Amino acid sequence: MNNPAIKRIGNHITKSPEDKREYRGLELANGIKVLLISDPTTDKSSAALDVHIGSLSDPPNIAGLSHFLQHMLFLGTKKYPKENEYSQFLSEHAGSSNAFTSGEHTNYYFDVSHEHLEGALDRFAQFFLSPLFDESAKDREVNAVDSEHEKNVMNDAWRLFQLEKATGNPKHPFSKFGTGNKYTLETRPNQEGIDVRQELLKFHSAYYSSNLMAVVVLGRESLDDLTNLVVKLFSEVENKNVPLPEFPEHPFQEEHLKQLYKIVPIKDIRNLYVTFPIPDLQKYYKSNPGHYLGHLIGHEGPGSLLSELKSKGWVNTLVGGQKEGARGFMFFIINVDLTEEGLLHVEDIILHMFQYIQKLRAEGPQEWVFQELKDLNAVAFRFKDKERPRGYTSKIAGILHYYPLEEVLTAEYLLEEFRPDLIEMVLDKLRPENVRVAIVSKSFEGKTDRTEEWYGTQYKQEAIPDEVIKKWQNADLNGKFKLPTKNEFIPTNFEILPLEKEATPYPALIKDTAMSKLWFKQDDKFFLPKANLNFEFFSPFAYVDPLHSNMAYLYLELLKDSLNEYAYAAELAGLSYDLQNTIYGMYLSVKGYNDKQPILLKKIIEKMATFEIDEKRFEIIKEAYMRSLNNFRAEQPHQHAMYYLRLLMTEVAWTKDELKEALDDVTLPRLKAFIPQLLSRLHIEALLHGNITKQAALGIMQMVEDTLIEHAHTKPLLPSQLVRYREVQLPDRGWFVYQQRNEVHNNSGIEIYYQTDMQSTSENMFLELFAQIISEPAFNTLRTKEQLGYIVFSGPRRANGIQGLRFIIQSEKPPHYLESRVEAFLITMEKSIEDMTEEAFQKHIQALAIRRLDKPKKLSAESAKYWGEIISQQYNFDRDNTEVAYLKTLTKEDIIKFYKEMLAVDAPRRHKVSVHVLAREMDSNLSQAPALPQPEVIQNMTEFKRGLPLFPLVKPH
Amino acid sequence: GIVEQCCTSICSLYQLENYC
Amino acid sequence: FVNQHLCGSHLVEALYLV
Repeated sequence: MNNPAIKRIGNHITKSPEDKREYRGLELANGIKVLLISDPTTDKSSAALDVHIGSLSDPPNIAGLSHFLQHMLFLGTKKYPKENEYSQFLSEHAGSSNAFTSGEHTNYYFDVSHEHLEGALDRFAQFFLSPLFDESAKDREVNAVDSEHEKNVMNDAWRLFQLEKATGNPKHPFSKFGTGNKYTLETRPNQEGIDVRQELLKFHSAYYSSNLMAVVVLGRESLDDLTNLVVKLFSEVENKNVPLPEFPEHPFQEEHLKQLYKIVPIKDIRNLYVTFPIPDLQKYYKSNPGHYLGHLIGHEGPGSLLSELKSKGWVNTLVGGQKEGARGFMFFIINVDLTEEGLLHVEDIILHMFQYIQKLRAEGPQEWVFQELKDLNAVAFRFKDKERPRGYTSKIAGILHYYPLEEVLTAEYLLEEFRPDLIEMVLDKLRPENVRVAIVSKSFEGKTDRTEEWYGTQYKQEAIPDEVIKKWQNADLNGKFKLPTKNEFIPTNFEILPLEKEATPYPALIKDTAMSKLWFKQDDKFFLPKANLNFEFFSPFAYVDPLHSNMAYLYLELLKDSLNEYAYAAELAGLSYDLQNTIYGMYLSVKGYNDKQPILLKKIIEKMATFEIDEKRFEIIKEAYMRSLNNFRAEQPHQHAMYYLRLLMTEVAWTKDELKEALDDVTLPRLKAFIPQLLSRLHIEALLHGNITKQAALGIMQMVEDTLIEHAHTKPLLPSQLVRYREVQLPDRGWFVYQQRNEVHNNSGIEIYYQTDMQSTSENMFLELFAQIISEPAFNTLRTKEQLGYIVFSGPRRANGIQGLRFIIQSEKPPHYLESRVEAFLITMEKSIEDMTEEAFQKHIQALAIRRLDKPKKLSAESAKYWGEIISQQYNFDRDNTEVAYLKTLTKEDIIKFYKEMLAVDAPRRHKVSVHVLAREMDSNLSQAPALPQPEVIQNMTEFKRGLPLFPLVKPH
Repeated sequence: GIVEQCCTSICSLYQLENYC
Repeated sequence: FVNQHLCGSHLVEALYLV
């Protein structure tokens, strides 16, 4: 009977009755908590392992060690010593893998084709048994880590993240620098006689103890088979009894309370951070007092904190609630962005926060509020979307450290205890005497006197004046603040309509008129009471010029701003929407429980069509938008490279610069005039998909149409005005370079695009097979071996019905160097395709085949596939079977000549464009790089386009 | 707004990609 | 791979990048 290897098997693991997956919890003899998940339907299997150690446990003298260790586990073990055996195995079997390191966890996960779980899992287990920490792998990979940090140096959030740590108790582990870099991980340790390979060995051996591990494995196999699999590969992980680190002392003590920080940002942002130290509430998960308070302080409904701050013209957005620290400490935060007026009223903003908090004290804890949260969580759990395996295993592996086996599925959802004592206890901590205030603004530029070490952040620290504390300690009740009222959007009809006699497997065109094209599919898979309603509204006036594009955007920002109070309830109640301006007009998506969904939709369109602009709101949002256009200069070099390629290659695209300029001519009169004109003529293309009938779809569609007709007199657009934009057609054998400088970041970025031809069955699968075959090798060569940077990407580029192969890299090395390395790589690849076995070739076909045929696990993933088919106007709903049937037909030969025809350096149809984004500072061993021709340097985007042909558009299916 | 999943807790790259 | 706390317009900013 009893198994020596297993300490215990848990009881039934509580799950949604919608969840057909099966589950078994156990604890191994060496202390590993395990969840097993059997899903005989799944296409990919998955596992994850979470070690409850992370950077808070780094040696004080080697910042980043556990992060570095996390990179190093992938680079070879005693049992699979090839540096990239792991990632190549995954690649060849339709899988992928990643890992992350937080202060208390290191979390590793992969997925793979369901037939190769055991193979993937065996390779993975070795990470936790005997990594090699190869000496030469170590000297190389330390560059990946350094580059990971380089990218973050000039990110505002990362700097604030480390600044908070820099300003608490400096003796506290909380002040550690988790990322690491070349300095902390190589230079300084060399200076100090440290053998980093030994330190890695020591840290792994000391902390990667079985008692601190949780594993989750998801597979087609029975629960018994999964059980033996996990026993077999993980029993041997060794138990060293490591005590779980704990941090009962808060890193913010008294000398750190009532402090004000004035911080200089990189982007032009204006924000206020208010933070209070609290005890660790994790153990109170059955009541969740911190979520209760977040719900209330963070509310955006009538009566709310935000709603007053926004009326006063001081803030546009607010988040509040509990934020994690580590075992022993937490924080409660309330953060807002600041208008210009807001920037001068910080003191009053915070008084308001304290008045709102005093109101919660006065009314006392509210059982009815707790019930809503509880009901809404109960419903969210019952109808949760099936997760993608890799995310699911990863997530559960982390939380197995916090909840009994039997509750891991529900612990984060199901509320059980009403706890007015905890709610008051936490409320007693949200007091001016334990407050920390941080203001982020360019106005502090030059007025600061400190420098944070790791990021360079400039700031000032000041005692908040006792008198300001007092004024806050006496916050009176303010009549503008009320608790929210019953949330009427809470769904209660969950009936799944029976599948109609005329139901179809793909969307059907059930209406084709001048005004509107309606694609419809009743859900025949998921059976949750939800739906997705997507609409493209076409109008030439959304993008005719920069000015109109600015107006389209501001219109919609104003509209969302104006619906926000009303829409917030719907969103809490699992009904949300997304509304934005596109280069073709407008995009609207309403998703969630399909119960109350027509009410929200009808409200949106009605407000759209009878919209009245508040002037103060207009000015505020206009000023915010200007700044966001400027803030583009502080994006990363590789985002820049991607952006310019988009501008270069699309028929019509307005630059950020053009938009900025045109922005000053946006006046109130001008905007009021634009809206009716935009709405006067439209065509609507819709996908309605979910728990809805044909009749309800025609109904919803016509309702949108009628509302627009009634209030805005909309008429149909002419078929010819349904412009789609084309892609610049590159000449046989040309190479064009476009060069630019990133002014903020000290890295460069490049994007290289080898344009092939129009999309079609054969052309797509040539390009996809090739990308599949070169995919891990590019990563492995350009990053793991040559360490050109952290960001190294390769793959298909698809736009405007055209396609090709692209490379994106962000590096310290200059673009012209990057080019030559990619070119050298490309030659390695042709040779490699010649040299590979037939069977290696067929594995790649099979891996691409599995990737393409992976079934959607939830409604909105299936919707997205259809929506891609519609917005691209290819309407190829059965493309995966078609393209995969064709893929299976292909030979080495085909790919060799495809490459030779379209991709090789001397290819007769090479069509190459490169975007070079220079690092802030630049002024303008290895396989063999081919000689390259003189590029044509693009001097002006408009000229470049004028001088080239444009491709056709792709024909509909 | 209530602190997001990714705010209250530290997210994987995987969790971040879930929003795209 | 490290991460941080992604709150408000910071989560928005991160989602762009990713």
